[PDB]
Formats: sequence, C-alpha cells, structure tokens
Amino acid sequence: TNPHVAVLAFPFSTHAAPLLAVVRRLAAAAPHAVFSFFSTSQSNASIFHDHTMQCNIKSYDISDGVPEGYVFAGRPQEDIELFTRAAPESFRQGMVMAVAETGRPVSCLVADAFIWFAADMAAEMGVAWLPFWTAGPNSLSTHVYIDEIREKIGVSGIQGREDELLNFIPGMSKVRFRDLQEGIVFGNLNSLFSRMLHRMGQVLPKATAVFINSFEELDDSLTNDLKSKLKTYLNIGPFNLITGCLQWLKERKPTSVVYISFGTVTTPPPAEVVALSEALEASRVPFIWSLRDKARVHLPEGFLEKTRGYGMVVPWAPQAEVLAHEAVGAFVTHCGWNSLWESVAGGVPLICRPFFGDQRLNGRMVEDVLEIGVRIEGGVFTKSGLMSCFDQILSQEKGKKLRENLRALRETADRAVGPKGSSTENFITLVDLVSKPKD
Ligand SMILES: O=c1ccn([C@@H]2O[C@H](COP(=O)(O)OP(=O)(O)O[C@H]3O[C@H](CO)[C@@H](O)[C@H](O)[C@H]3F)[C@@H](O)[C@H]2O)c(=O)[nH]1
Ligand SMILES: O=c1c(O)c(-c2ccc(O)cc2)oc2cc(O)cc(O)c12
Repeated sequence: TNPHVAVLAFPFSTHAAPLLAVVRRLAAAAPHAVFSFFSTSQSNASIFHDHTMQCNIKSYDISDGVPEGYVFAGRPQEDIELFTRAAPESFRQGMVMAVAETGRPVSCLVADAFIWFAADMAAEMGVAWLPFWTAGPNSLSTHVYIDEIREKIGVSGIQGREDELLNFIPGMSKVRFRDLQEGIVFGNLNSLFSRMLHRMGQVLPKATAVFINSFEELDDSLTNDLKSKLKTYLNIGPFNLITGCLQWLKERKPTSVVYISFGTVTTPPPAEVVALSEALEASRVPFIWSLRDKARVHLPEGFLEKTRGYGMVVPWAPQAEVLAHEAVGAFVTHCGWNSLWESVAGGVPLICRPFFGDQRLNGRMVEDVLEIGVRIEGGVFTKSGLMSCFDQILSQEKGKKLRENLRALRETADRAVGPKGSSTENFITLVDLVSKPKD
C-alpha cells in the first residue's frame, strides 16, 4: 500500500503540539500518505482544538496508563511513570485500530525521542524509526554522550566541580558541569525518567534519522559532531519562522513591557513569586505575567490592587503574539526551547531563570554563546536582581546590544528556512523518508 505513518506523541508539557506541527507540514508535502496521530485523550483535545486540519491526518486516543481505581501517591513524575510503563502496549493497541480503519499497514514510525522503545517497535514492524527531538541540539548532544560524560566525570557527585567545563565534548566549550540535565551525573540516576533518557541516548544513533526544530547554522561544529554520531541528522526549524492582552498592549509604549512566563509545568517557589511581585511594583514597569491561577494565592496582599494600572496577571497569554508585539521589551523565562525561539522571533531579550532538564544549557546558550539575554544573580529571583535586569534591558546600552544580536540571529534563522535554506533542504529529505512505503 501507499504510506501509513504512525506518530507517537509524548503527552506531557510542550511535546505533542510541535510534533503535530511537523506532521501538518509532512501531510501537506506527502498528500498520498495517511498519518495516524497517537496521544492521550486530554493531549489530543488540547492540541486539536478546532476545519483547517489536513484530511490525511486522524488522531487516536491512547491510554494514559492510569488503572481504573488508582490513588495517586503524589510523587513528582507519577503521571509520566504511569503513562510510560503502559505506553508500549497503549501505542500498539492504537496502531492496531489505525491499521484496521485505514486498511494500510504502518510503513513508518515517527515518535517523540522520549518514547525510546519506539526503536524496538519499529524494528519489530520492519519500518523506519524517525525520532523527533523536541528541544535543542545542546541537550541532544549531552544525551547522546551520556556514557562518555559519566565515564569522564563519575556518578558520585560533582561537589566542588560545579563550574568545571564540559570542554571535552564538541560544541560544549562554555557548558559547566552544573548546566547538565538531571539524570546525567546528578539527580536521581535510578529513577524511571533517568533510565528512560539514558537508553534513549544509547539507541538514538540507531535511528533512520533524528530530526530537530533548530537550524544547522546555530552552531556548525555541534551540527558536524551530531552528524558524525547519528546516521542522519536533520535540522528542520525554527518551526515558528515557517508557520485581552493584545488590545491592552496596543496602548503601551514601544519596548516598555516585561512579559513573564515559566512554561507549562513550572511555578517558581512562593518566595520567588513574592520577589518578582516586589520588583514589578517597585519599578512600576508595565507587565504581563502568565501565572497559574492556583499560584495566585502566593501573591502578596495588595499586589494586584497596586499594579492594576500597569500590569496584568493572567492564567494563559497568547505568548507568541505577545512576544511579537512592539510594546514588549523583555521576557522573564524558564528558558524552555519553544519559548526561546518565540522570543527570538519577536526580537525580545531574555531574563533567564532555568529550573530543570535542558533549561540550564539553554540559559548558558542565551547568556554566554548567543548573548541574547542575561542571567539573574544567583539563579534565583530577588527584588534587586530583577530590577537591575529590567533596567539593563529596557533603559541601558546592554539592551540595545542584545536587540542587535537578536536581529542578526533571526536573519540567519530566516535564511535557514527560506528557499535553498539548510532546514528547507533537510525537510525535503525528511519528506522523502516518511514517503517511502514499507519494505
Ligand atoms: O501563558 C502561556 C504560557 C505558555 N504558552 C506556550 O507554551 C509553550 C511553552 O513551551 P516551552 O518549551 O518554552 O516550555 P515547557 O512546555 O515547560 O517546555 C518543556 O519542554 C521543552 C521542549 O521539549 C523543554 O525545552 C523545556 O525544558 C520543558 F520544560 C510555548 O509555545 C508558549 O508560547 C502560551 O501560549 N501561553
Ligand atoms: O517535559 C519534560 C521535559 O521535556 C523534560 C526534559 C528532560 C531532559 C531534557 O534534555 C529536555 C527536557 O523534563 C521534564 C521533567 C519533568 O519532571 C516533567 C516534564 O514534563 C519534563
């Protein structure tokens, strides 16, 4: 038969949405192929919200892995653990349904890199395995190098060595030991999530091709190194350059507003919430703060009332549109990959407060490599540190330089995704791979 591409999403944080975005581009490029998109019912409901969807894509709801009478212990990553333990069976049962509906065997397996066992499912089915790394090439590299990093550094702690450099890994000359993701050489190395990512790192070199929402020219040496470690390595982004709040912003002066958000699975600790509120109020800087409604309990009494004239606190913002708005002059961020590229699209300097995963590597890239943002003194929010960052960016020479660097970076990125761009050519390659029928 003609192709039937099974797509296996990771249904937590911002993973399923970028994967659907690529699938949409692939379905338009390969109109003869059918695509079956597997995630949980909650994930699909969110990302498929709303007549524009390519007719050759259909979503399928798979199990969240939670047993019927289950009582949560309240561990962190408990939902992830439940989903992950059931996922091999959950995805298999989804694909069975899609094969019966379409009458076409699965010819290709696209999956979030996190679904490491997708490699084994693909080998069993006799089809290509095409993992999507949803974050940056920095974190991809450290994952692919996990064994070597562990061998060089050891796994009994990095006490006294936090600021030592990872300069023995290509493209990582400015990354310190402390910048590494949890599960590499520190954190709970025996957790299910740590073991998952360890195996992923090992099996990624076996993929038909690994693809990523970045552009090759972000770092030539890193790109070259990854092409040496992987069978085929395809930069196909940035996606965002390819494809109440706004009314309020209309009346603000250019480059005057601070936007604040910490992604989809973080809130700063309550003391840091207080600290930001104090900095906003003391500077009287116009602001839009994306803050979980549940977390509003942590705002100092009177904060909302004193800032009503110049700031909004909302449970969800149209973030990409806010960052592209001329009134916005800075972005206080956890340094998640998707947020970073939206800020680059908008030409808005970052104020970085990374928490976990790849965010410290991304913060290092932003501050020391690309120079498109600044660090917060001590890596935690304080009233004085934040006030200094706002001044540096909105009112001082530093902000002009960061804006200049952002312009140049965005132009390079634009050319990667234009006609004859490196990401354009790489995407053709990926289309060719997903278009192949089964052996
Ligand atoms: O009020 C809001 C708030 C957010 N959004 C949108 O949600 C997305 C957040 O993506 P981002 O990658 O920055 O953060 P997060 O989901 O925590 O990332 C995880 O996944 C990332 C990629 O895998 C990884 O880099 C990171 O470390 C992880 F935490 C981004 O597209 C925002 O525009 C919004 O529209 N409105
Ligand atoms: O979604 C998540 C995610 O992507 C990452 C991550 C881990 C290593 C990386 O290199 C990059 C990202 O960690 C997480 C940790 C959580 O407790 C919950 C999550 O949802 C994520």
